[PDB]
Amino acid sequence: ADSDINIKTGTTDIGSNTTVKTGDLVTYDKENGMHKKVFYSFIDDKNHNKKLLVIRTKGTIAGQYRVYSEEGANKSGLAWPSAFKVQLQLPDNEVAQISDYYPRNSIDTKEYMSTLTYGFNGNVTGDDTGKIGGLIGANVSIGHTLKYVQPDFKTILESPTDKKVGWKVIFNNMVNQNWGPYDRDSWNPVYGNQLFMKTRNGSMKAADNFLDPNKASSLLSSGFSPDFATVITMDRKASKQQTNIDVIYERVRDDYQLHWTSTNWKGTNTKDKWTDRSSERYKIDWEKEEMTN
Amino acid sequence: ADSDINIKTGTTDIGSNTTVKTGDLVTYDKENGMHKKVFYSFIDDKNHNKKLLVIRTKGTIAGQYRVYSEEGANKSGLAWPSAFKVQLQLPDNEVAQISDYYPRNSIDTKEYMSTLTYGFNGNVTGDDTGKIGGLIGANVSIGHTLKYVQPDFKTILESPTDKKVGWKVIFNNMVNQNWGPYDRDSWNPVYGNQLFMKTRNGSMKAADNFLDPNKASSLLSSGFSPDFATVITMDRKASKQQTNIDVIYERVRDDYQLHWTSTNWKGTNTKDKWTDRSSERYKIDWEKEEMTN
Amino acid sequence: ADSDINIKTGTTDIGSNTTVKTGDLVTYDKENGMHKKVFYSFIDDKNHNKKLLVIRTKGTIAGQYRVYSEEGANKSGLAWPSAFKVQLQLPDNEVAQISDYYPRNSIDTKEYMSTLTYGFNGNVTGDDTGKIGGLIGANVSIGHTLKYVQPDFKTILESPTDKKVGWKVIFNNMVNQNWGPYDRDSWNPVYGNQLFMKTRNGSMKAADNFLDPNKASSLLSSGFSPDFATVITMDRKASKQQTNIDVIYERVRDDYQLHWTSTNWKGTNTKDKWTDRSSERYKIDWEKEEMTN
Amino acid sequence: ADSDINIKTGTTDIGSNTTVKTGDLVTYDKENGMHKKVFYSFIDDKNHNKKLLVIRTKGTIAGQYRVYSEEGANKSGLAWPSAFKVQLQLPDNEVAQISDYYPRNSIDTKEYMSTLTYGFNGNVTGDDTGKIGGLIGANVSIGHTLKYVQPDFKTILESPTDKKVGWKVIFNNMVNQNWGPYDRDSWNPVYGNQLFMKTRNGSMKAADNFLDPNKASSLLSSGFSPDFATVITMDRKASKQQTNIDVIYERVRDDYQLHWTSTNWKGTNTKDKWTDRSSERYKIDWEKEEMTN
Amino acid sequence: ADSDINIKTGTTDIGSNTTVKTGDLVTYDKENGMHKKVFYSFIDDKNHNKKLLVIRTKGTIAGQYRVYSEEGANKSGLAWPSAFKVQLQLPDNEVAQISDYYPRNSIDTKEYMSTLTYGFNGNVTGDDTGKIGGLIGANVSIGHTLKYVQPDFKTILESPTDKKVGWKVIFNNMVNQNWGPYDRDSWNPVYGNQLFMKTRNGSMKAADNFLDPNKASSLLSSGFSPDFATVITMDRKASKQQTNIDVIYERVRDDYQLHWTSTNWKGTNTKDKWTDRSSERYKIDWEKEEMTN
Amino acid sequence: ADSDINIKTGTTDIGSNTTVKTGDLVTYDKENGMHKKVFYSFIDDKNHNKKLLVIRTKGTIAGQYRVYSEEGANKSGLAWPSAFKVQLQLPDNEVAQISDYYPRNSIDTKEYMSTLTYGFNGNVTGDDTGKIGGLIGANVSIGHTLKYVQPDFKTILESPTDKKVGWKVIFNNMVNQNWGPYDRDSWNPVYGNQLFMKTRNGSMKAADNFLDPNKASSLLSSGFSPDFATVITMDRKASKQQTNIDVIYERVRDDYQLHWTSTNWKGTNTKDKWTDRSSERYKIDWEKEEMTN
Repeated sequence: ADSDINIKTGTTDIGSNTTVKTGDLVTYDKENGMHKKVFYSFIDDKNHNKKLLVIRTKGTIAGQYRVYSEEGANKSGLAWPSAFKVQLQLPDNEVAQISDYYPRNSIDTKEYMSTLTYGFNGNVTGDDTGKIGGLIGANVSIGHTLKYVQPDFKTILESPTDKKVGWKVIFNNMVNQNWGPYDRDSWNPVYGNQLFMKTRNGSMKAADNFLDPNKASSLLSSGFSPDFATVITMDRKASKQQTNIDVIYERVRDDYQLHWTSTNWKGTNTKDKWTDRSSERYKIDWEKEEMTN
Repeated sequence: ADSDINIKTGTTDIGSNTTVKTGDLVTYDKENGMHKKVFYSFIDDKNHNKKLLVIRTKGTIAGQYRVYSEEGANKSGLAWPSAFKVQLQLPDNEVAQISDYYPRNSIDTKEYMSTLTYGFNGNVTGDDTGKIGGLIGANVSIGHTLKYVQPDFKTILESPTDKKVGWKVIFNNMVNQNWGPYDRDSWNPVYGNQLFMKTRNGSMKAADNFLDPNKASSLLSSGFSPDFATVITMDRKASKQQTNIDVIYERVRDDYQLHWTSTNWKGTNTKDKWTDRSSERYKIDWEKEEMTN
Repeated sequence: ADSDINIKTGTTDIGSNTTVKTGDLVTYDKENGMHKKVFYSFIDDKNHNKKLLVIRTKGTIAGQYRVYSEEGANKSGLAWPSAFKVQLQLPDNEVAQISDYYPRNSIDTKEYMSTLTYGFNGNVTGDDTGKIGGLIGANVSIGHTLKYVQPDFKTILESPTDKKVGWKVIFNNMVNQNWGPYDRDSWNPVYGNQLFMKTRNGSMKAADNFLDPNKASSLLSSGFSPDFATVITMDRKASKQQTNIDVIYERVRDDYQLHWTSTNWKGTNTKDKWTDRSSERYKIDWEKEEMTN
Repeated sequence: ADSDINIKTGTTDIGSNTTVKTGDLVTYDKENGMHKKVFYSFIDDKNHNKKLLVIRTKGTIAGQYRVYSEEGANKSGLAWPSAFKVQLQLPDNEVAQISDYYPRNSIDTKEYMSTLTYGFNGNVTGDDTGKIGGLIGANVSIGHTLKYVQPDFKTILESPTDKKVGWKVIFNNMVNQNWGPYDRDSWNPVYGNQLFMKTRNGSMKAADNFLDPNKASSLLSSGFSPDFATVITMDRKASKQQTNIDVIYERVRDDYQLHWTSTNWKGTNTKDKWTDRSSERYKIDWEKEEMTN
Repeated sequence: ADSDINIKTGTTDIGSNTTVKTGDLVTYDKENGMHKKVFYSFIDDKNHNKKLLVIRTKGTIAGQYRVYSEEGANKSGLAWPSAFKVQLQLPDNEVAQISDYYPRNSIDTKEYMSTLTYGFNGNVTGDDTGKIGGLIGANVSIGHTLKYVQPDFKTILESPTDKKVGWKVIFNNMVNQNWGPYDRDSWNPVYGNQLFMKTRNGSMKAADNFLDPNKASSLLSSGFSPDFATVITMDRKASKQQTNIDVIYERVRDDYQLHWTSTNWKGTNTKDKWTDRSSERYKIDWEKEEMTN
Repeated sequence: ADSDINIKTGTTDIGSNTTVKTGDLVTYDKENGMHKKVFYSFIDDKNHNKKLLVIRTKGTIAGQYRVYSEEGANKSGLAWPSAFKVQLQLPDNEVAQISDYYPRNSIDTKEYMSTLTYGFNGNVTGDDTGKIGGLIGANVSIGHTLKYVQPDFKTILESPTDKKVGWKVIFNNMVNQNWGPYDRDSWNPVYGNQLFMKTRNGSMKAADNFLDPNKASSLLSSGFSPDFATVITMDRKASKQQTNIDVIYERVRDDYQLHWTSTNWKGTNTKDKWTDRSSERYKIDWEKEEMTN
């Protein structure tokens, strides 16, 4: 921080004595079940070498955990979101550039623990027949414990360039009714993948043996709300002070199938089966300081 | 955050140098046992591209955990709230838009722990008949541990559109007299669903074998108090500057019955049996910055 | 919060540029032993659609944990507070309404954790008689643990309407000399209810076998100090700008009885045996902005 | 802190009453997959003995975890980033100097605990044939437990001079499907280095037996975002008030190979196989207070 | 703190309404590998009975974990820093005094826990030959646990006088590949001191058997960054208003040697084998409020 | 705090609208090796009934842990500091009074936990001879664990009067090379008091058998830095507005002795062997608002 380098907190930050122009752009894609809101801020700090535009991509992409297919009482399929993505793209001819973005990738951590135990014991026996016994034991042990946290979804900043940045919130793993956790590659030779299986044996049909969405992660059904920030810089001396930018919301869905093997239920998951892409273009006016679509 | 992208804190926030007009709208629905309070705020920031209204839905939806039925003394019923809902929606002809909302859906986590243990042990035996023995063992162990938090109720942001937004606080699970936790699906081959039974074999009238609401979640009896926020945006040049909005407060009750099977008590639970809905329309005047009902 | 929906912090709060009139109204009810203190605040924010009065009920209701009955060294009774309550109530004809209140009910949480461990071991044996033995073991064990916090008393907001609000802080459970906990329903075949029992087989007067109040929850003896907030609203156009409001402080006392079964002690707790109520009426002058009793 | 030595907080900090000139310089190296962004701030505090330039190197270095060699289904290679580096350097002919930098090296800690237990036991035995027996044992044990945190990558400030400074984020160790963690020096006589192996003996093309990047540290694939600060001082009376500074962003890649040994997979890791390096020259103007490239 | 004694926070601090004069003095000692930076602040508070100078000694003392010697393939030595020191010294004929300094020595702490547990157990036995067994055991257990943190290095304020102050960051102990930790006095009869030994009986030469510095504390290689503050006071009517102060940066290196005994490796550590001292004199001018070297 | 009693924070604090006169008086007692610094603050708040003097006693009392006597090579003594002290004394004829002081004594706590666990198990046996066995065991276990934190030294406010106040920082207990902790009273019949015993039975001079101070509490060698506050009040109309005050710094030193019993070392410690007193008188002028020595 600024204090770590003996500087007055806030001395190097942008934005002081600047009239900031902000705005809201809301769109709803019915075909793709996506509420998309862009919140923009134009900062023209005369003491800074470039103009800035901070774009915040928010709103919410519905989960859409659905039993889309049912081939009889013995086979049924479920579509579930395995990934949520938001991307911003400036055409390559553009002179404006992506400068900063938030959040970024974090270094994970784990907790390590080692234990060395060693004891001794002595036992003295005997009985009514005047017998007498003994026992002198010894022992050593070495335990290793590893501890770490596992979010249900991971938020990853995808490698940016000066014209493109994007985030993806991917399915990590989940606890199905206290067991598991199970993930996209979970496999049991008997039950197959058990991610969204309600019961392992059941006289019910297939469409009725999928996990209750109220019992799974809330992003799977209700949805995920993005809240990412991208900073775009523009040179004051540039000849074109109008910039096009495409923002793309996206949902990647997997295909989880259940089926009766006559004795038990078997589940299978096909990765990245479908992709719902909601794309849109906005125009940035650096002179009037307003974004439109 | 704004500091993460090297910008002076609060620079991109809306509302500075704006006269804000607020108001309280209170209504009590005696039939539905719902105290409804709407707290609004009109913010016309001239540096923002839109007029804004922040609506905070608060108040209290009574729980109403009650023994409604009494079938002699072998059977009885208990009506309890499995869900609390608050939804806001603009008629599809309206020009105003749902822009933001809070709270949103959270990504859950779990703590993982892998343990690998291995040890050795020697034993030296003997007795008065000069006997001698020995023992040399070796062992291995591989433990796993999953640890997570389980709230009594979950607060979920339902998939929003530019015209509709809602929240659902649903029952998750609950500890009954230091045992469980039980949920709406708990089944005991012999006892059935034990969610609200006081005693398994206790000899009483059915209507007295239900848990004391004082021992269950306080939301079941006294109720839940909403505190949700919606942000609606409006174009300064839209033709009609009046807007209608419907707000609904709901309570979904379940039917938990207790019956004697000569030997013990058998609990049963039937989902979403009854729905209490309290709907109301408010008028938004963007010109006078007022809200009424 | 405001910041979550991109608005300058505090933009939405009431009370800005308003001269607030405050006051204290203290009363001590000697019979019921309740020091009652009302702290009021009138806020007439002109940018708000209604006048506000924030009433804070404080002071302290004495516990009154007392051994009232003494029937010789055989039996004895103990009156202890099982509940403390504070209610506010507007006559039905008043046009002012209860708008908000604090604290409210919170969702409780618990910690769940499953464990799956499995090991293997081999043991070689032998002795002076040249004998040889062996052993190959294997094992598995599935554990589950549940962790949660338990307050000695619970503060519950009772279902509000627009004319009345109230709270009750009720006895939950409590530890007695390192063991238990014990609640109003704890029952043992030998001893009955050991809630306030000093010893199981001590040979004293029944009146000396009750727990030292210094070793029990201090709310039981010294008392509870309420600190609740109720905000009432009033129309600026209303005809009568005068409001009557009743405030009730009450203690619910239980009856704990100890008697000697010749070999040991026996505990018996009779619920809600007694009820102390202290009602007082205040007058609210919305024009002069003052409250009197 | 200033407070610990009885001085008003922030009294000794630089940056007050100075008009600070800031700026961003963005470059994207397509070939190296590195988004580089330099954010600078000139601080000319007249009450400080030198002019200051704070340089924050940010942006992001793509991870590039890649299956580079697919020499059949018996052998394959993976390229992963073992280190990410950012270095700044003033040509030895410069009069300006590196005064400070952030972050720095921290002192690691470790939890230590000792356990000393000892107990006794008695045992009475017998049977139907009137027999009796006994057993009196005792026992002692000493346990030792060491606990510490291990990040996936370590951030290290490399030994600075007044002309060069740099940071390197190196791969520490990592968990592979609940086990390990493994590192660049891991070895199992049977499997070799299992850092990135999906299955120990899975019948697939070698190029399909590598850990899924979504299951590995996100820095490996998506990349790392530097956020380092270095402050350069400059004397107002210096002859040349123009300074050159070279900035190096780099990625060192290791070579991980999976080869099938007719019964199982064997992993091999070759350190520092490749080095990607993007170097740039920036020109500092202490008089006009701007930086260009 | 001020508030603990009913005084307005900050009322007692120095430095208000003072124009503070600060400066940077950077020096790089090439032969000793020390980046030395002094950050000074003159504070002339007219309400304080003295003129103060706060000197902040920062920079970085390179670690220099180097194998300096090699006597063939079975003998080699590694130099490593066991202590890092910073000292300030005013010649005794001077009238300025060391008034305060920070950091200082902290009182350590340790967590202790006792445990008393006891149980009973009964076992019924029998077989097909109608036999009947029995067993009634008992047991007691006394346990003790000690928990505390062990930093790799310790920061100690050396006993100061009014003309001298100094700190020493000294090596405590370190974890070598999950085992240990080992300190400068660790002694194993077969392996000697295993502090930086890579393998116990590897096949390489001596210079190839030392621990990778990337797997050791980063202070050993990259070095330590000092951040210590000294406060010096001067009387305004002292005749001599010039002061010379010497500041010394120091590194104490130990000698760790490895030797192959043809059966295994054996380590050795000789303490304080070398001392790298870097001194410098600065002239403090209290009249001009300037510091130079 | 103020907010608990509905009063604006800081409303009842002293210091408002006052010009505070501060100062430093540094002394270095060479013989007792004590760096003494007195930081004063005169606060004449006109709305407060008395003038105020806040004396802060800082500086450092050297530890001086050293081998004072080598009585051969099997007899040696060690002088270590058992207590550090700071006292302030107003002569009895003074009218000024000691009003407040900081820090004060705090109530300690400890964690307690009662465990109750029982189980049941059955085992079926057999063999090749067709023989069958059985086993049905049951158990119970009551555990009790106590846990608390214990500092190496306790800082204690000695009982003050209106004319004197003091603090004593006394040695509590300490971990010696991972075992212990030992205190001034530790007694083992085989080795006596093992507090500073390096080895239990090594072959060196006794003086080479004391714990490395680098491995013991830093307070013992480098010293303790006091930071105690004393608030002195004075009537504005007191006859003489001058005041004398004595300030004493102390170090009590114990005697730790080691003697070889030709099998093992035996340690022994005699309490409060020496006392080092460093006293000083200061004059307080309430008219001029300055303090001298």
